[PDB]
Amino acid sequence: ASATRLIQGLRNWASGRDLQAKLQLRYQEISKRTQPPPKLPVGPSHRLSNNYYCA
Amino acid sequence: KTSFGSLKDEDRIFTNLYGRHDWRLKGAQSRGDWYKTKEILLKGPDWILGEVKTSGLRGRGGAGFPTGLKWSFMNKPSDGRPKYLVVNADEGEPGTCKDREIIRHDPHKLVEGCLVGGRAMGARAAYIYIRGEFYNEASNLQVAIREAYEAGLIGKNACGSGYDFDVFVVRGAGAYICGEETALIESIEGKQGKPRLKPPFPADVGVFGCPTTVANVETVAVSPTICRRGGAWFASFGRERNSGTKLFNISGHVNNPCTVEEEMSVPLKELIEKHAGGVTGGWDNLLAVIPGGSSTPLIPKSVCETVLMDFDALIQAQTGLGTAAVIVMDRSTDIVKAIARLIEFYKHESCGQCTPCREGVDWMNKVMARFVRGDARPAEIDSLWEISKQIEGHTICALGDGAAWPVQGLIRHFRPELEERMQRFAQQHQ
Ligand SMILES: Cc1cc2nc3c(=O)[nH]c(=O)nc-3n(C[C@H](O)[C@H](O)[C@H](O)COP(=O)(O)O)c2cc1C
Ligand code: SF4
Repeated sequence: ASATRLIQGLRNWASGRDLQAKLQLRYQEISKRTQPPPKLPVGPSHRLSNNYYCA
Repeated sequence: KTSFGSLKDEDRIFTNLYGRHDWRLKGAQSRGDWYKTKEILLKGPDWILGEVKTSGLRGRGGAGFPTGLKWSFMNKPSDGRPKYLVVNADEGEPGTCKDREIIRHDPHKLVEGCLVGGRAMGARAAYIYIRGEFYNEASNLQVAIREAYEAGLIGKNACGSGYDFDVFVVRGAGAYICGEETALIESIEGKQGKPRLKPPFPADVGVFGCPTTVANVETVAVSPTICRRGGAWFASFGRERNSGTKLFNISGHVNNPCTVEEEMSVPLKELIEKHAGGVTGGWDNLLAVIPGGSSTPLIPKSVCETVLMDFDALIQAQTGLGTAAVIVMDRSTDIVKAIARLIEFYKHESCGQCTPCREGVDWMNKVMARFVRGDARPAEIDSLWEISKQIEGHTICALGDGAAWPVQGLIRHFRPELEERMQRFAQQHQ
């Protein structure tokens, strides 16, 4: 997405498609590599009552 | 008869309960005791067992087992080994201070009970396992037993019947678990007071390996009075299968705490408002009543309206009676702190033998120590219930049951008070 408009237009003509809307090279649109700390939920049997394992 | 209570003074078995009369033997024959004992001893064990089975006497120590069927397990011939009637006198039950009154004020009645009960099953000798903390009662009882030996009433040729019979007194050393019958048997033998497993029952193998009946002071001391006054007289009181009289111990937030004898099926409201002078602040100030000592689940003010203080009506009140100790708790009482202190009692008085009591009582006390402050979340209420339902019925004796039962009663009758306690913890500490 650094190509100038002449090469960009020639490339859109030779492909016959619209390429700058769907780029395969990734840019700032991706998630950030440093993520917030997660807090995952627990399973449904993490309960202090009615936790008899035979049931 | 359907109206019970208001027992007359002429039908009281326990004359000189308060200490206003002479407790010694010349004062004991002035109150009817040690009278016509030879004609009791010469009618055989079977007439005595029949007069106990006719009387409808049940257990007075915390069990409620019938007395005559209990003593009839020991009506078997010997095979070289003797038999022993041991009287449980430990009385570690919180609320219950009645056998202390029987030992301190009517000791000759207890010795006559030992003699007649040992005649009733062919026992060789008697052991009175008195509490170690009752040292004044122990010396009181030993002076009375000396006066019993120095008249020819017990010992060699007891009351002129050719039936040899000793009476011993063994003192405890400060263990509530020695109140239970098998741990009392283990405490006489000179070991750690850790309860035995049934079977073998004490009626087959009890103390020292001899057949032994451990019976409470109250259910022993009234049986010569049953044999003299009449079994139909003693079964004429109370409701059906709930006969007799009972020494009630009304303590706590009453105006006048008292040990007082009353007919078995007396209403609790009538008992408190007559013999104790009412709850502090009145009956409108009544929050809860621990009905029969520490091992019974408490009942709130709506249950204390109509309930009868015998075994079957408290079973219908989904609680127990036991030793009939009325611990009264008014509205000014922090109920959670009281039950947590009672669970602290049950962890400082528990012998530590098997795993469910040894772990669950300490773990319930930690949960109750968080519940008093409120340091929990409400989903730990029913979980604690399951903790009680993992103790109740999986132990050796009924101290695990007696420690699970107060927490069950507290939760089952005061759950929303615990929930508001923990939500106000949540708002004022976070
Ligand atoms: C934890 C526990 C403590 C007990 N403490 C006493 C006691 O202090 N005094 C007593 O007479 N019975 C006590 N008992 C009841 C005895 O096990 C037994 O029932 C009693 O010695 C004789 O029963 P009886 O009432 O038929 O005579 C206790 C039971 C348990 C489970
Ligand atoms: S449950 Fe408790 S009181 Fe009973 S034998 Fe075990 S340690 Fe003793």
